[PDB]
Amino acid sequence: AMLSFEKKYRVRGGTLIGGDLFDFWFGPFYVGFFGVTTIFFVTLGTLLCVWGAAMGPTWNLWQINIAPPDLKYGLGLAPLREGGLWQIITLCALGAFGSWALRQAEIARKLGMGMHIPWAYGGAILAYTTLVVIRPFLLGAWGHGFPYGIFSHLDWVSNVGYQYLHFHYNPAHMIAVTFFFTNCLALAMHGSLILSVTNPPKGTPTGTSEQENVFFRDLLGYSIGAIGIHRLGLFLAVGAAVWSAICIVISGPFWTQGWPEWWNWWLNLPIWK
Amino acid sequence: MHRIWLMYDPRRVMVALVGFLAVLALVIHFVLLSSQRYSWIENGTLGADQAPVGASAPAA
Amino acid sequence: MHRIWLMYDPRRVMVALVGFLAVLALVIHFVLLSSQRYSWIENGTLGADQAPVGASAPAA
Amino acid sequence: MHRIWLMYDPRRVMVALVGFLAVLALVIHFVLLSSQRYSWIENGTLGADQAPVGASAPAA
Amino acid sequence: MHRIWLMYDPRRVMVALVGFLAVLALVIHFVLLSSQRYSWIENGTLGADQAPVGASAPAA
Amino acid sequence: MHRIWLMYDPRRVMVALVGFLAVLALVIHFVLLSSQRYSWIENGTLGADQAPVGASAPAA
Amino acid sequence: MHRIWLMYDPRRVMVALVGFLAVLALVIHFVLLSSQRYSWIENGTLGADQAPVGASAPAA
Amino acid sequence: GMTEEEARRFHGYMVTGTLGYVVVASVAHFLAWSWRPWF
Amino acid sequence: GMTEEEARRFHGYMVTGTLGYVVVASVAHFLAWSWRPWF
Amino acid sequence: GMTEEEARRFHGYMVTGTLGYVVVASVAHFLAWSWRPWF
Amino acid sequence: GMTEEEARRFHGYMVTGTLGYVVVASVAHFLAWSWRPWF
Amino acid sequence: GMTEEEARRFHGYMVTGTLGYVVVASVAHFLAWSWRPWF
Amino acid sequence: GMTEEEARRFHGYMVTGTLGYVVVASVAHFLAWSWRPWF
Amino acid sequence: GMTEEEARRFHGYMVTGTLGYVVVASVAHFLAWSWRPWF
Amino acid sequence: GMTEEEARRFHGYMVTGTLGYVVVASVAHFLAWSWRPWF
Amino acid sequence: GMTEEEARRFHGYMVTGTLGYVVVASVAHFLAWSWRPWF
Amino acid sequence: GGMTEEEARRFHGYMVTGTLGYVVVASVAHFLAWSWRPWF
Amino acid sequence: GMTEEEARRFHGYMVTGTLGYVVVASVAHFLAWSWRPWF
Amino acid sequence: MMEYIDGAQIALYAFWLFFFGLIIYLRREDKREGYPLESPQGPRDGWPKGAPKKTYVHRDHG
Amino acid sequence: MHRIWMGTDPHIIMSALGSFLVGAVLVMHIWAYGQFNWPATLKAKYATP
Amino acid sequence: MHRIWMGTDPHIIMSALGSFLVGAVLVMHIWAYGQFNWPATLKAKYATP
Amino acid sequence: MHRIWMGTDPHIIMSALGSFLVGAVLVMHIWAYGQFNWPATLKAKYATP
Amino acid sequence: MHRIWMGTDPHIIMSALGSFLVGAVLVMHIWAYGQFNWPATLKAKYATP
Ligand SMILES: CCCCCCCCCCCCCC(=O)OC[C@H](COP(=O)(O)OCC(O)COP(=O)(O)OC[C@@H](COC(=O)CCCCCCCCCCCCC)OC(=O)CCCCCCCCCCCCC)OC(=O)CCCCCCCCCCCCC
Ligand SMILES: CCCCCCCCCCCCCC(=O)OC[C@H](COP(=O)(O)OCC(O)COP(=O)(O)OC[C@@H](COC(=O)CCCCCCCCCCCCC)OC(=O)CCCCCCCCCCCCC)OC(=O)CCCCCCCCCCCCC
Ligand code: BCL
Ligand SMILES: COC(C)(C)C/C=C/C(C)=C/C=C/C(C=O)=C/C=C/C(C)=C/C=C/C=C(C)/C=C/C=C(\C)CC/C=C(C)/C=C/C=C(\C)C(=O)O
Ligand SMILES: COC(C)(C)C/C=C/C(C)=C/C=C/C(C=O)=C/C=C/C(C)=C/C=C/C=C(C)/C=C/C=C(\C)CC/C=C(C)/C=C/C=C(\C)C(=O)O
Ligand SMILES: COC(C)(C)C/C=C/C(C)=C/C=C/C(C=O)=C/C=C/C(C)=C/C=C/C=C(C)/C=C/C=C(\C)CC/C=C(C)/C=C/C=C(\C)C(=O)O
Ligand SMILES: COC(C)(C)C/C=C/C(C)=C/C=C/C(C=O)=C/C=C/C(C)=C/C=C/C=C(C)/C=C/C=C(\C)CC/C=C(C)/C=C/C=C(\C)C(=O)O
Ligand SMILES: COC(C)(C)C/C=C/C(C)=C/C=C/C(C=O)=C/C=C/C(C)=C/C=C/C=C(C)/C=C/C=C(\C)CC/C=C(C)/C=C/C=C(\C)C(=O)O
Ligand SMILES: COC(C)(C)C/C=C/C(C)=C/C=C/C(C=O)=C/C=C/C(C)=C/C=C/C=C(C)/C=C/C=C(\C)CC/C=C(C)/C=C/C=C(\C)C(=O)O
Ligand SMILES: COC(C)(C)C/C=C/C(C)=C/C=C/C(C=O)=C/C=C/C(C)=C/C=C/C=C(C)/C=C/C=C(\C)CC/C=C(C)/C=C/C=C(\C)C(=O)O
Ligand SMILES: CCCCCCCCCCCCO[C@@H]1O[C@H](CO)[C@@H](O[C@H]2O[C@H](CO)[C@@H](O)[C@H](O)[C@H]2O)[C@H](O)[C@H]1O
Ligand SMILES: CCCCCCCCCCCCO[C@@H]1O[C@H](CO)[C@@H](O[C@H]2O[C@H](CO)[C@@H](O)[C@H](O)[C@H]2O)[C@H](O)[C@H]1O
Repeated sequence: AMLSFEKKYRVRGGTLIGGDLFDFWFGPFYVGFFGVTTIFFVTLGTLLCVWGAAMGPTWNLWQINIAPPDLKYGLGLAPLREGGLWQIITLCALGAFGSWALRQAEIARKLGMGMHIPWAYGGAILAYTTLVVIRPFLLGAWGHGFPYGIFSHLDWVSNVGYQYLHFHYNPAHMIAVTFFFTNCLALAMHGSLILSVTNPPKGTPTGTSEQENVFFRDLLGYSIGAIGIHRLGLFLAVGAAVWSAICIVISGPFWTQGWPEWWNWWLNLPIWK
Repeated sequence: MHRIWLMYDPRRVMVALVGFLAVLALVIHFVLLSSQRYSWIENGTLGADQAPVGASAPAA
Repeated sequence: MHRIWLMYDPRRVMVALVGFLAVLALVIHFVLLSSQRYSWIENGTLGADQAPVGASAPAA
Repeated sequence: MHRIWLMYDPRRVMVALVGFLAVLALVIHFVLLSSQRYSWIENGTLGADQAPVGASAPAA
Repeated sequence: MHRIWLMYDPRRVMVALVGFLAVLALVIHFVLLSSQRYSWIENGTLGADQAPVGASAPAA
Repeated sequence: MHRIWLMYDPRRVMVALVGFLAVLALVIHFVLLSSQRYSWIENGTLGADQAPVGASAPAA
Repeated sequence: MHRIWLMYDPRRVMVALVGFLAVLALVIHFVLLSSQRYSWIENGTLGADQAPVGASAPAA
Repeated sequence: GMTEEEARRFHGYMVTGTLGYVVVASVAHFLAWSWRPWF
Repeated sequence: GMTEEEARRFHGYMVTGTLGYVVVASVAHFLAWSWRPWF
Repeated sequence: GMTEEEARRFHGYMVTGTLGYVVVASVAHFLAWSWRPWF
Repeated sequence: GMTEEEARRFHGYMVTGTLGYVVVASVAHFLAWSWRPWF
Repeated sequence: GMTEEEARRFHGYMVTGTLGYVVVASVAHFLAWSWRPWF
Repeated sequence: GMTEEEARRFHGYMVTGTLGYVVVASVAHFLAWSWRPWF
Repeated sequence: GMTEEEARRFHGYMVTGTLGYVVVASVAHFLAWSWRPWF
Repeated sequence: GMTEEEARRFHGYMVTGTLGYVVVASVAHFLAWSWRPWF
Repeated sequence: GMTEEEARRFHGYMVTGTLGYVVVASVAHFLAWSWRPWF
Repeated sequence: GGMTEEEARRFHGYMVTGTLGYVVVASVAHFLAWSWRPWF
Repeated sequence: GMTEEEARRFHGYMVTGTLGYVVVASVAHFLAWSWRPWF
Repeated sequence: MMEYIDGAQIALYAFWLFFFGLIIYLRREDKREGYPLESPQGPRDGWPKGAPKKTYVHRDHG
Repeated sequence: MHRIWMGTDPHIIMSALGSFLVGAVLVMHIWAYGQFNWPATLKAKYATP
Repeated sequence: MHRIWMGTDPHIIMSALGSFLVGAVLVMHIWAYGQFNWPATLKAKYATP
Repeated sequence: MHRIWMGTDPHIIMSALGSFLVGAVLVMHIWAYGQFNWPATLKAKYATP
Repeated sequence: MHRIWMGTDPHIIMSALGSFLVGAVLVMHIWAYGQFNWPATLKAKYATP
């Protein structure tokens, strides 16, 4: 099925790889070559996750836990029942996420859109790749990755934080948190403003960009304007993921002590040492 | 009975059916393979008298 | 009662009914398979006298 | 009484009602199944005087 | 009194009323179900002389 | 005094009044239900001389 | 004195006053209810000679 | 909205439903009271 | 939207179906009570 | 908006409803006081 | 939409499918019951 | 906005409302003082 | 969409294929049962 | 609602029914008193 | 709804049905009383 | 609301019903006083 | 919609007949049950 | 609101009702004094 | 005296019922444009059925 | 006295009155069973030891 | 005295009075049951020892 | 008296009446089976020592 | 009396009545088997020690 205006947009062309070969739709979905590789990796990864659940102690969704190998295996593939399965699933994940971003690029090219969406998603892929590839590689063992399990990965997050005694004191983490919180505030204001001009109280005329601009300017003192708020929301949301990648990659590979004692440089500035 | 295919496009039903049957079969095989009694890759050569059985209620 | 098919498109109702029954059946089977008494893949071969029973109120 | 069906569309009310009864029934069954006294899948075969009962007022 | 239906659309009021009553009933039931005195699923059969009572003594 | 209603839309006043009274009624009931003396669900059957009381100024 | 209502719209001032009085009253009740001497929901029935009094100068 | 006629006849059912509801609730409370008094 | 005669025809099905459902549920409580009374 | 004579009619209902509510609440406090006096 | 003769015709199959389904479920429950009763 | 005579009419009710409120508060304070003095 | 003649032709393949699949599955359960019965 | 003619006729049945109900109840209380006096 | 002609005719069967029901129950109670007298 | 003419009929019955209520209440108290004097 | 007066007339006669037969057979069954295992 | 003519009638009844209430309360106090003197 | 049922669990299912209600509402709002869908078998609505297309009152002059 | 029914719907009255009487009767029986020790004496007459 | 009724609806009058009478009578009876020890003496008369 | 039926659909009347009877009769039988100790005495006759 | 069937379809009537009888008869049999100790006495005849 198609939207009432959709058919004239369903042209050939805009692919990166494969040409006409996969240039077709399946229901709502665009396929393409990277659609085919997406489904391959998604399917292989998901079934290996189900296999991980089957050989683990429970089918309880919250408790399934496919763990990485012991650190002793270093950068090798471990035995599959001893964490090698987590490694194969990680390759499927990297393939699925990369295929998704390239399929987004093919869709955007077909619609004559800018490449903003694929690159914005690249921010999230960077954080995932930091957690399971880059940081474990810098530490010299794949066993530093997080386990695949809805709550067991939260146990990993807890323990990694307390490896540095007081992870709130990590300076890149403070920035990352500030971006996440500021993003959520900005999203609530942008949503509210557009809705409040487009859905005014009954019997009021539809609002305008001028009213939105005036109100916003009483909130922050300055006008952000229409393109400015979308630049800001993109800067905040993607910057949050980039600073997250920074805050975790410096924890271990570069800083090994507790995070509170990193702040010793501030106490010893020569003006007040 | 055949008028069901006037109501539904058979070309769509066969997609839905194959999808459903594929997932269902994978579910049932993985459920059995996770069991103790039917973990046939490790224990399939055991005779039915030798295969695991879950715990009884104790009598008292 | 056939005019329920004039209130509602039967093509839509049947997809919703098939969806509902599939989810319900899987829920009930997974509830039973999680139980002790009806963990039938492990203990299905036990007699009805041998199957687990949940504990009673203790006598005074 | 029937003029309610002019204020509300019976197509919407009937689907709202089905959804409400579905949710309510599932809530009551799962609340009972989680109790001790009415966990019928484990303990349904117990007689009424054998079934669990919550503790009395304390006595001293 | 009926001017209330001229100030407010009865269609809007009826939804708010049923919403209020449904929430209020569910709140009161689960508050009682969470109590010791009125946890009727486990202890409904006890009879009023041996149903729990909250602690008396202001002193002594 | 009635000219106060020329300033305020009565259609708004009633909503604000009901909102205020509902929140106030709920607050006071939960304040009491949090207390020792007026936890009526658990201890409502105690007589007035057996209900809890707060600590007096010391003299012992 | 009435000309203050020419400078300030009474439909604003009345609402501001009612809000101010509501929050002030709520604060003072909350301060008293939190105190030892005036926690009237628990200790209201104590006589004035029995109600708590805060300390003293330790003047030997 | 609706006429004063419509509003006034709607009010008759609304009052009658309310009365019916209070009646069932009152019996429910007296059953609950005789089962397990709260005062 | 319905004419009043359509609303009246619907109403009688809706009432009958409700009362039918309540009758079946009444038997279900009769059975459940016979197996394990909650009071 | 609202006219002078509507505002008057509304006021009479509003006053009656307010004082009626306070009378019911007064009886509720009389019952509460008889059950467990707070002073 | 449907014509009422089509609605009449479809209902007959729907009832028969519902009956056939309930029958198979009834045998399934009686097999389950005789294997391992739940009351 | 109000006229001066419209304001001067409102002022009469405002003063009476304020006096009534202060009177009720005074009786409340005197009850409270007789129950448990704060000085 | 399809002609009713085309619906009849497809129904023939569809019923036959469905039953053939169920026949193969019934033999698979015969073999599985013979190897390790679940009741 | 009812005209006076409907009301006048309705009232005769309403009064008769109320009388009949009280007559039956008076027998019931006579029998009840004979069985277990309550004063 | 029903005309008076229907209502008058419906009433006759409704009374007849009720009296049949009360008569059957009267025999039921007479048998029950002879079997296990409850006073 | 009501004319004075409607009000004058209604007042006649209202007084009569109030008086009758007091008379029955007076008998009820005389019986109660005979049974358990409260002063 | 539904039975006319004369369809209802035909239906009722069979409905009465079926009910009577069912009650008759159940009466026989209860006499056999009573003589087999009396319940009062 | 109430005219000067209406106010004159209303006053006479308000005075009558107040005096009646005071008379009944005078009997109540005389009875109370004879039962339990308070000075 | 219910051991398994506790207030945090009760609250969580209260939220789930609201949240699944909210997703339905949002998916109705999402269909005010582009629906009903075109299909070789005629129009399709998806589920839930969409809310109707809004018409917007423009500022009368300025 | 009949003029009070004027303007009402006779079905509304019979619904209200019917509702009240079912409620009142049910309450009076639930109360009466507590006070009169019946059917408790009936149950004790036929209870098995 | 009858002119007090003129602005009213007689069904509101009987509704309000009826609600007051129901309320007052119930309060009076439940109070009176507390003070007079009836039906408690009735219950004690037929109670099983 | 028959004039009370005029506004009504007789199928609604028969549905409401029949449903009331099914409810009332089921309650009365549960209640009676408890008070009269039957079928409990019946079950005690035909039981295996 | 036949007029009660007017405006009803014979098939909905027989569907509902047949559904009722199936339900009622199964309830009565399962109940009766519990009271009369049959088929339990039949089983005990042919059971193996
Ligand atoms: C539990 C945690 C609580 C924790 C406590 C949390 C409390 C939080 C409260 C937040 C309430 C927000 C409500 C709101 O914003 O409304 C918009 C309006 C601004 O809009 P506006 O357009 O400029 O308003 C003026 C006017 O044009 C509005 O007209 P409108 O037609 O829209 O109607 C709105 C009015 C309706 O009118 C009235 O209610 C006044 C009627 C006066 C009648 C007087 C009696 C005379 C007749 C006699 C018979 C009369 C018969 C009745 O309603 C409103 O919307 C506001 C209602 C009052 C809000 C009270 C807020 C306090 C609530 C406390 C709740 C405590 C808990 C129960 O502004 C306000 O109402 C201001 C609210 C009051 C703020 C006061 C400042 C606080 C200072 C605190 C200092 C404390 C230390 C000293
Ligand atoms: C954690 C907190 C935050 C968590 C935050 C999570 C937010 C999730 C929001 C998005 C969820 C909805 C996605 C969606 O609408 O997809 C379109 C599809 C179809 O409707 P349509 O698009 O309007 O119409 C097209 C269709 O009618 C005809 O299209 P065509 O002929 O071309 O293609 C064939 C059909 C076949 O239909 C399907 O395959 C539908 C299968 C949908 C399964 C997934 C449901 C997930 C529900 C999640 C909510 C919740 C469920 C409990 O159409 C299609 O092929 C459409 C493919 C759509 C693929 C969507 C995949 C979304 C997966 C999301 C998984 C999320 C996991 C969290 O919609 C549906 O099938 C129905 C969805 C109804 C909304 C969910 C409301 C659930 C409320 C609770 C249950 C209500 C029971 C009555
Ligand atoms: C248009 C048809 C009417 C109707 C007309 C009748 C008639 C006529 C009779 C009953 C009777 C009864 N009805 Mg009714 N009844 C209706 C709807 C209901 C509903 C409901 C949820 O809507 C319920 C719970 C009942 C309940 C009852 C029982 C108390 C009783 C017998 C069992 C029965 O009906 O089983 C559930 C079955 C159904 C709901 C199907 C419809 C009724 C069936 C077809 C009645 C067949 C038996 C009847 C005795 C045959 C008449 C000829 C006899 C020789 C006298 N009816 C519909 C709306 N009902 C009988 C009675 O009063 O016994 C004391 C009776 O004579
Ligand atoms: C933990 O303990 C805590 C919780 C803290 C303790 C404290 C609790 C508190 C404070 C509780 C407060 C409760 C409260 C306060 O007021 C509760 C108020 C309850 C109320 C008012 C209930 C009202 C119910 C009314 C009903 C059901 C009406 C039904 C009407 C029907 C069916 C008819 C509809 C119309 C029809 C059919 C005709 C259409 C005709 C049309 C269209 C036409 O004719 O045109
Ligand atoms: C915690 O609690 C827990 C543990 C979970 C426990 C509690 C569980 C609960 C609450 C369960 C509730 C269950 C329930 C409640 O209602 C269940 C209700 C179930 C229902 C209604 C099932 C109905 C099934 C009907 C079927 C299968 C019909 C099939 C029809 C077919 C095949 C024919 C189709 C038509 C054709 C072929 C003709 C085309 C002609 C055409 C087009 C023409 O002619 O044009
Ligand atoms: C930490 O310290 C802690 C512990 C907290 C201790 C310290 C506490 C402190 C510092 C407290 C300070 C308190 C204070 C300071 O000022 C308190 C000041 C209080 C005041 C001013 C109260 C005033 C109340 C006035 C009222 C209620 C008026 C009502 C008016 C009414 C009803 C009439 C409305 C108009 C009508 C009807 C006419 C319409 C006609 C119209 C429209 C027409 O005619 O047109
Ligand atoms: C234990 O402790 C506590 C609880 C405290 C103890 C205290 C308890 C107390 C205080 C009890 C008080 C009870 C009470 C009063 O006060 C009780 C009052 C009861 C009453 C009023 C009963 C009245 C019954 C009337 C009936 C059955 C009428 C039936 C009429 C029929 C069948 C005719 C139908 C046809 C009509 C009408 C019109 C046809 C014509 C038409 C349509 C036309 O012609 O158009
Ligand atoms: C704990 O101890 C504490 C509690 C502290 C102790 C203290 C308790 C106190 C202080 C109690 C005070 C109680 C009290 C007073 O103060 C109680 C007052 C009671 C009163 C007033 C009762 C009045 C009853 C009146 C009745 C029944 C009227 C019936 C009228 C009927 C039927 C006719 C209706 C109208 C018709 C027919 C005309 C139709 C229209 C027509 C013709 C037309 O329109 O034309
Ligand atoms: C254990 O404890 C508890 C559970 C408490 C104990 C139990 C207690 C109770 C209270 C039980 C109650 C049971 C009961 C009632 O009260 C039971 C009532 C049973 C009834 C009503 C049975 C009726 C059966 C009727 C039958 C079989 C009719 C068949 C008719 C046929 C075949 C003809 C079909 C139509 C034709 C041929 C015409 C077509 C013409 C057409 C179309 C044309 O001409 O156009
Ligand atoms: C314990 O310690 C502390 C508490 C400290 C101790 C101290 C306590 C103190 C200080 C108490 C003071 C009490 C007091 C005063 O001082 C109390 C004052 C009481 C008074 C005044 C009572 C008055 C009652 C009046 C009544 C009942 C009137 C009824 C009127 C009726 C029926 C007629 C209605 C109108 C009509 C017919 C006209 C319509 C015509 C119209 C419209 C027309 O004609 O147009
Ligand atoms: C255990 C199950 C108990 C019964 C379950 C409830 C369903 C009973 C259905 C069979 C009994 C007859 O039920 C009755 O059917 C008729 C039509 O046939 C419905 O009648 C409906 O359609 C007819 C026209 O056909 C209209 O005139 C009528 O106003 C309308 O209500 C009734 O509303 C319903 O009361
Ligand atoms: C809507 C229809 C169905 C509603 C079903 C919901 C329950 C309604 C119950 C109302 C009647 C209660 O009836 C009451 O049942 C109890 C069940 O313990 C009987 O109790 C007695 O008999 C039962 C029989 O098994 C014994 O187990 C029990 O020890 C004994 O006390 C009471 O003597 C009877 O008074």
